[PDB]
Amino acid sequence: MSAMVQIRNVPDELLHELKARAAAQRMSLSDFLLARLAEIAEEP
Amino acid sequence: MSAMVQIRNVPDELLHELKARAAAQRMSLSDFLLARLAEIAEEP
Repeated sequence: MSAMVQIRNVPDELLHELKARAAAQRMSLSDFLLARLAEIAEEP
Repeated sequence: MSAMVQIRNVPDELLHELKARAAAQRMSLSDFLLARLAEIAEEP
């Protein structure tokens, strides 16, 4: 099973930087963030 | 100025791992993920 996760108080500048990084990898913001969080969780 | 981010279909296994990491650092999941998003955005 799975759930939608909401991150509050993301500053405008930060959100635009993340959207640019997602687009550079030719991904949705959600897909990009999911993949990075999965990489973070996989390392000690 | 601030914005909501939505991450869809975070698998339970991964969400449990993130919640544990946030709690270990005495942070809300949202504040922990805001810190990680800022690290992602910062790197070359």
